[PDB]
Amino acid sequence: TVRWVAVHTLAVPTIFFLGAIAAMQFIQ
Amino acid sequence: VIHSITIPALFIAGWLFVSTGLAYDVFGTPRPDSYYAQEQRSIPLVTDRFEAKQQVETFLEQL
Amino acid sequence: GLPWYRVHTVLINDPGRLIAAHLMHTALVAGWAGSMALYELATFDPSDPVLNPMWRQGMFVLPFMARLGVTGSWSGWSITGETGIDPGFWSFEGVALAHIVLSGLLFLAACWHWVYWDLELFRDPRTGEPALDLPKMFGIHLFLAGLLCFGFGAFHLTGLFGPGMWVSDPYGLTGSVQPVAPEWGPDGFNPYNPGGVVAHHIAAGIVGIIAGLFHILVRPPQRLYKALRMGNIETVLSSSIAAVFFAAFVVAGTMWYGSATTPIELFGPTRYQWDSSYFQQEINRRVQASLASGATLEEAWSAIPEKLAFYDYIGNNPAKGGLFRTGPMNKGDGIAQAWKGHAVFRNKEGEELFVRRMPAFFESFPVILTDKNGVVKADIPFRRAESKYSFEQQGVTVSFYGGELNGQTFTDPPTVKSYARKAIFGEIFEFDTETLNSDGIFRTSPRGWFTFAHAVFALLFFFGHIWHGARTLFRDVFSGIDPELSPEQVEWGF
Amino acid sequence: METITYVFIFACIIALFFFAIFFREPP
Amino acid sequence: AAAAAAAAAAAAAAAAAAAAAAA
Amino acid sequence: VNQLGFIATALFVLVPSVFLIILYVQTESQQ
Amino acid sequence: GWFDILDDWLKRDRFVFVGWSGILLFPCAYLALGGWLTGTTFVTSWYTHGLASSYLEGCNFLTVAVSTPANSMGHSLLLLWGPEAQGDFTRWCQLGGLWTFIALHGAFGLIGFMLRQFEIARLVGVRPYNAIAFSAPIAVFVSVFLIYPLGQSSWFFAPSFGVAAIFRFLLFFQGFHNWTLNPFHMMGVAGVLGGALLCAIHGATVENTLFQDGEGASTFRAFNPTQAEETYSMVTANRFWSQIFGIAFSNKRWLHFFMLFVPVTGLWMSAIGVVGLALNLRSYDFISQEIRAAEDPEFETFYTKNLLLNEGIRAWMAPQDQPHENFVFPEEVLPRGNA
Amino acid sequence: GRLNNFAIEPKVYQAQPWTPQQKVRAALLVGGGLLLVAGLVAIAVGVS
Amino acid sequence: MEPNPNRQPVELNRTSLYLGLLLILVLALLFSSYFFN
Amino acid sequence: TITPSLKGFFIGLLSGAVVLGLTFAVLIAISQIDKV
Amino acid sequence: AEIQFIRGINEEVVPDVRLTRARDGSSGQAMFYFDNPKIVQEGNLEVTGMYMVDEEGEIVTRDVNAKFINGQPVAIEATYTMRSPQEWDRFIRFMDRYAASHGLGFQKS
Amino acid sequence: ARRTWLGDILRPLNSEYGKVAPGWGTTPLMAVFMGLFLVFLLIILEIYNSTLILDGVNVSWK
Ligand code: CLA
Ligand code: CLA
Ligand code: CLA
Ligand code: CLA
Ligand SMILES: CCCCCCCCCCCCCCCC(=O)O[C@H](COC(=O)CCCCCCCCCCCC)CO[C@@H]1O[C@@H](CO)[C@H](O)[C@H](O)[C@@H]1O
Ligand SMILES: CCCCCCCCCCCCCCCC(=O)O[C@H](COC(=O)CCCCCCCCCCCC)CO[C@@H]1O[C@@H](CO)[C@H](O)[C@H](O)[C@@H]1O
Ligand SMILES: CC1=C(/C=C/C(C)=C/C=C/C(C)=C/C=C/C=C(C)/C=C/C=C(C)/C=C/C2=C(C)CCCC2(C)C)C(C)(C)CCC1
Ligand SMILES: CC1=C(/C=C/C(C)=C/C=C/C(C)=C/C=C/C=C(C)/C=C/C=C(C)/C=C/C2=C(C)CCCC2(C)C)C(C)(C)CCC1
Ligand SMILES: CCCCCCCCCCCCO[C@@H]1O[C@H](CO)[C@@H](O[C@H]2O[C@H](CO)[C@@H](O)[C@H](O)[C@H]2O)[C@H](O)[C@H]1O
Ligand SMILES: [Fe+2]
Repeated sequence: TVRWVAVHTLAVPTIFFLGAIAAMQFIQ
Repeated sequence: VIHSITIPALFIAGWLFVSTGLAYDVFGTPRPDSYYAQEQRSIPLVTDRFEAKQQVETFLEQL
Repeated sequence: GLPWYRVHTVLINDPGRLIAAHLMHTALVAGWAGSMALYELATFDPSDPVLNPMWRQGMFVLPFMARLGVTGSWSGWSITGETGIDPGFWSFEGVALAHIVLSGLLFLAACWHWVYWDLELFRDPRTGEPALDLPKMFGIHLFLAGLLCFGFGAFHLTGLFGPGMWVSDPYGLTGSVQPVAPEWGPDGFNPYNPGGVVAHHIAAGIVGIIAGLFHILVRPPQRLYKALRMGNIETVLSSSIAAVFFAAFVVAGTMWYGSATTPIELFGPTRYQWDSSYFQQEINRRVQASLASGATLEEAWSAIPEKLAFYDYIGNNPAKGGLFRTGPMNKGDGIAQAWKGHAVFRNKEGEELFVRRMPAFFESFPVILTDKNGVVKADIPFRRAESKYSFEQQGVTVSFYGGELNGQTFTDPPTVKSYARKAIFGEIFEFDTETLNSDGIFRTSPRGWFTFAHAVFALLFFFGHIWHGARTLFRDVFSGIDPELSPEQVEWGF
Repeated sequence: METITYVFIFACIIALFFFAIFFREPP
Repeated sequence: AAAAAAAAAAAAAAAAAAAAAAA
Repeated sequence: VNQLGFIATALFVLVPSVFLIILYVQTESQQ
Repeated sequence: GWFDILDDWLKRDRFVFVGWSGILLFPCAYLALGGWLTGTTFVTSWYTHGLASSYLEGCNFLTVAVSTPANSMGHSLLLLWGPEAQGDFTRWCQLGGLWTFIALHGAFGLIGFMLRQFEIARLVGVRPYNAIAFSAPIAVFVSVFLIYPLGQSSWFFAPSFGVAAIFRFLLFFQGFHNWTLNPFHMMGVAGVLGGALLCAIHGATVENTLFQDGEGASTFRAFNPTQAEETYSMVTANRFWSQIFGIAFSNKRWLHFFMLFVPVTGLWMSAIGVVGLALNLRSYDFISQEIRAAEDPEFETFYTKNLLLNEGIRAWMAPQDQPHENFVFPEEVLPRGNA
Repeated sequence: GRLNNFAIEPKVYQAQPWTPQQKVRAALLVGGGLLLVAGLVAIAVGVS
Repeated sequence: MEPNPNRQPVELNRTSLYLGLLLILVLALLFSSYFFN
Repeated sequence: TITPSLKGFFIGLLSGAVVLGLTFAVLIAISQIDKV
Repeated sequence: AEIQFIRGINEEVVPDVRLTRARDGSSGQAMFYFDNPKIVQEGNLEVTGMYMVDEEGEIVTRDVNAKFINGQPVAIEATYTMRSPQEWDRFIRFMDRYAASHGLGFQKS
Repeated sequence: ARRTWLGDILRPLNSEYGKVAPGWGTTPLMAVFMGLFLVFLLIILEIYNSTLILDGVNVSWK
């Protein structure tokens, strides 16, 4: 309802994608 | 003001997406052992338009 | 005081001199149409419609006359090529002189409207200012446009009072002007169905008449009158430039991809008929259906007409062109004369070889001869590269079935190299390089010039829409004077 | 005729540079 | 067969006048 | 080689320049 | 009750402005940027191009790309509910539908951003010259990413939304189109280079001919939409450049209209050139130069050397950049300079 | 110094409730147009 | 009677003349090669 | 008849209409709440 | 009965105003001329328009441009249009409430 | 001004110069008709693009 979506639509897949990218270095 | 409900559970949500091997199944990316088939050196390029989905799932039984 | 890019804006406040400028612009467009028709009537060769049609000669205005029904001229030929008919008055020359005398009449009316500019029709009786009733004007203009849309569709294209339109077969072999019936149903939205065009002008004429009567009787609401700035003449120009660049993008699309309104007997083949190998599959299907009925290769390949093989050549598709390669296609590679035949290549053991065809994205393509599987057997090396699969080590011959060369086998390797270099282009034709002084460099169709010119014009008219909508809605900051205050203002002091 | 068209356009450009630097419009 | 268009002119041409007058 | 390509270059030089020159010597007479 | 409450809520003052244009901009812009990030993180290019172009396949920032669809798709829109993928998100990510997702969303997000510029200028009450200057990247996006594949075979010949895929696109236009020889391209280069040159000279001379250097520097009240244009002297800069270059501005309005004018025109002319190159109507060759090359074989300019380099780019990049054609070029037909 | 030119818009006033004079002309518009379109679908049948 | 009071004059100063002549001359120098081919 | 393509077009039209109605319904409700 | 440039801060310099009216008593703005206001000196904030607060609401004038001499702002000239008599009487009411409290001439021509 | 014959015949049409309907008028009818035209334009584009294949509609030269 406020500008709190800026953290719920831009920080949540950012932290998810940095977790995916940090998992991606430990392959093979 | 302060917000520490769940930061690092999202990091494990991102880690278990790749490490378990779920992202290869969700986004359709082939596994690094699973590029080619066991006998042929061909690249499975989609040659049709309305048979393209059946072409990709026809290729994915060769693995 | 006005700059050079603002001199036409003196017609904003006077509806009669704007009529004079619009009448002059229309006199200019009709004079170009008559002049273009006369210049194309001068330099036309109607002596061979098989291998020298009007899309090969660079005729641009000729197909839009012949698409709606103008066949034949006063000199005694036809577009279909029967060399004697009586078309009446409505020849190519008849409609050219009609647009010439129409251009003269619109110039005389532009001169009258420029001299007698101040009428009672353009002023209000209360104030002294000139004012136009635009929300109404759109109703009378939409009623007239829908009336002429319904009249043109329901009477011309049905052939109830008129000729038809151009209708052809799927391969452009037998095509003339025939009356076509309107297609009600889902097949009318197929773009290659000519019945949908007729059904479209009947239906859209009825909807245009209904909506023109709607504006002639219903005033606009106050909210979008002040929002869309009606009463300004420039919002009309904004939204008209929007509709006209939408329409120019639509006609560039239906020109390039092809439809029932842009047939290949008038405008030429498309690049997607080469990219799918559209005529080669039909040529092969016709050869196989002749071969199934007890025929030789010569009798099967000799029954194929030269027009169907002329559609199977890379010099006819419009994506093999240049931007400054000017003029017709007959300046590009010469006037075609005859089909040589089907070049069949062997490999000294009897194995048939197939020349790899040139795709449109290449200005030059290497000659490569393959098998049925795709194994490269022979080729021509680049300039002086070590030739392992060369035409003399592999022993390549060439045989010509059908056409001009029937059953002639050529074995000497420069002639086989020359025929393979021509056989990367599709079917091989005999070209009169002289009498136009033709270069070897391919030119493009009227299809390509139409699509180029109106994609560029639609892109520039998008910027014209941005500039005019910004000038319309931001009038009070671009001028300095708010439009909703009366200009006869005094002062008070404080 | 082909070369001298290029040299004529280039020489008119240099003459425009001379008329633009020294015959400039006063404020 | 049936005179559909033949008599349609009368119902389509007379309508035009109605608009023109009331205009 | 174009014979009429030189006319295009001369018509491209002359026609807007004649417009600008007429506009300038016509604005110096009464601006 | 219905409409003016929503209109007064959207045009209200906030951290970010979200007008009527924000409802078109922010979902389209957010989904285009997010589709690019989830395509370069996870989505391969193996079934369309035959390449590995994601971080999941072990690529860096330079070699990831959300690649174009396959050539057999044509100019299909590739909707998720469409007849090609049929709701399958795996097959939609594999067939290249993320490219059409990002391209159509970038189109409607650019539409919404220029509507946002018109809306903010209609609020602040200024002339909307920023939305007229934003007509040039929109025309470049429409001529390159939309009109160029729609004039070509399919969506496959388009920029594939990466860094190295963009470099492949530049080499493809050099090899197959001779796009450096196009005059519309040359006006584009001259517009961009003159804009950067105008940017540096203007910054260098406003920072030099300041009214108060540092000695009696009474720091006056500065407003941001003047873009600090009170602080320097026009007369000192005109006196400098009339003696250095022999030509200089005397308007603060015509100088800044010139800075608006030069790279927007440059970018609009290169849009016209790429719209011509959609139909392969390029500026490849000079015809009398080809006739002079065919007349004597000891004639060589830099243009005829460039044509052999474009021939080399074409015949060596063509079996891998276009793998749907199945080009089998032997080593004997490939152009070498020692041949 | 450079001059410009813009459009003089007419004064915005709301539409009044009509009279017989304009009501009967709106009626002879609508009743003309309905039988006009009723003839046009008959011509649309007779050409199909 | 009234001669349509709207005929505002056209200005084109000398620096506009120089800029337009530079535009036309460098456009002809750019496109001359392609017109001559 | 109803094709798979036509039915998938219906799925896409209903999901677009939903998203377009849901965005304006959320914006209308949030604008009616914060009514100052 | 005040004039603000930055909502919260008030303008303590009385502006030179030149009211104008159409002959049909329908439209008419008011060219303001603030001669050396306090917003011109310091502040370092950002003006979002001329805010004219009152007791019957508020009148906003977005047309607000400042005049500079040799790098120094000296005068802020704003103009507000009316386009309707229901805002004209609101502006004359806000003017009577302002000229009662600060002292202004109203030398009608 | 000149009171010509066609100025007196074509006058009732240039007579209401700024006459507006009050309020919102027919804007919801215009909005649902614009939505119908958008769905129409979509159908026609997805028929030409062949991403909406119909029974008996073969989008080719046949
Ligand atoms: C929609 C417009 C249109 C189209 C598609 C065509 C198409 C065609 N015409 Mg027709 N024609 C037209 C309008 C058009 N014409 C007009 C207006 C005239 C009067 C001049 C003619 C007169 C004409 C003649 C006399 C002939 C043709 C012929 C032809 C054919 C060859 C065209 C060619 O070589 O172009 C070449 C096109 C170019 C080289 C592109 C020009 C690009 C310009 C110069 C770019 C300008 C850039 C600009 C200055 C930059 C400004 C920058 C600034 C803003 C900063 C082709 C079928 C030829 C033919 O075969 O007839 C039988 C022929 O002889 N035409
Ligand atoms: C129906 C289409 C149309 C119409 C009627 C207008 C009309 C107008 N324009 Mg708009 N405009 C349009 C489309 C149109 N424009 C398009 C497509 C663009 C982008 C190219 C523009 C970009 C534009 C700008 C940037 C400006 C206008 C301005 C104007 C006004 C003054 C024009 C003038 O005095 O030029 C005088 C023009 C000349 C003396 C010479 C122009 C010579 C050109 C560049 C080359 C020759 C063109 C050739 C003769 C025409 C063939 C055209 C055909 C191929 C399309 C006038 C209201 C001006 C304005 O708003 O004034 C307040 C203004 O600044 N227009
Ligand atoms: C960069 C794009 C752009 C921009 C910034 C503008 C800006 C403007 N337009 Mg133009 N316009 C455009 C493109 C644009 N327009 C296009 C492509 C058309 C269609 C031809 C129009 C048609 C048009 C008209 C007829 C009018 C304007 C007007 C205006 C002005 C007021 C705002 C408005 O009406 O917006 C219009 C809104 C938009 C452009 C947003 C459209 C968003 C659509 C509905 C999204 C559709 C999504 C789609 C269904 C998804 C499916 C995709 C499919 C491929 C699968 C302003 C100058 C008005 C004006 O000039 O007033 C003085 C005016 O009368 N516009
Ligand atoms: C049964 C009744 C009937 C029938 C059979 C038809 C049949 C047809 N109509 Mg018609 N129509 C009708 C009733 C009918 N209509 C009615 C009642 C109206 C309302 C007045 C219309 C209004 C209408 C329009 C507005 C159009 C048609 C078109 C068509 C054709 C569609 C095939 C085609 O080539 O599209 C090709 C065109 C498209 C597929 C539309 C493309 C839409 C674009 C993509 C929108 C965005 C454009 C924007 C500027 C951005 C482009 C960006 C780009 C540069 C990348 C076909 C002849 C189309 C036509 O004229 O084709 C030549 C067309 O544009 N009709
Ligand atoms: C009043 C101001 C005048 C200013 C002049 C400026 C001219 C600029 C354009 C010059 C064109 C080339 C001239 C040299 C070659 C020649 O002459 O081409 C001509 C075609 O031109 C033409 O058909 C002109 C029409 C071009 C329409 C094509 C679409 C343009 C869309 C606009 C896009 C804008 C970005 C005719 O072709 C010739 O004539 C042919 C026989 O008819 C022969 O093949 C010849 O070899 C030769 O090709
Ligand atoms: C061989 C290929 C060559 C290609 C061309 C290369 C030259 C390009 C130069 C720059 C272009 C113009 C940029 C400024 C625009 C402008 O507007 O400068 C104007 C002078 O313009 C002009 O006089 C146009 C003529 C340009 C002459 C360039 C001479 C360069 C000197 C070379 C020798 C150096 C020792 C003057 O400024 C303005 O002039 C008026 C414009 O309306 C107004 O009064 C303004 O307020 C303002 O004063
Ligand atoms: C008086 C009169 C008359 C006559 C008339 C006439 C004879 C007319 C003519 C007219 C004409 C004869 C016209 C013409 C026109 C033309 C035009 C109008 C053209 C234009 C062009 C253009 C516009 C172009 C452009 C361009 C160029 C330059 C090139 C390239 C491309 C472009 C596009 C860029 C008569 C006796 C009958 C009777 C009545 C009266
Ligand atoms: C496609 C699609 C979609 C969408 C989705 C989305 C929208 C997503 C999003 C996503 C996102 C939104 C993501 C994000 C991401 C982010 C990231 C990925 C980031 C990263 C970062 C980094 C990596 C950092 C770096 C750095 C720098 C910058 C410098 C310094 C150093 C460092 C390292 C720190 C949907 C499902 C709807 C539908 C279907 C389709
Ligand atoms: C400080 C700078 C000094 C620069 C010195 C040079 C400046 C002037 C150069 C102008 C170019 C004229 O150059 C002259 O052009 C003509 C073409 O018209 C050439 O002529 C050449 O082409 C013509 C075609 O027209 C042929 O008929 C001829 O056989 C061939 O020699 C001349 O060989 C050359 O002498
Ligand atoms: Fe600056």
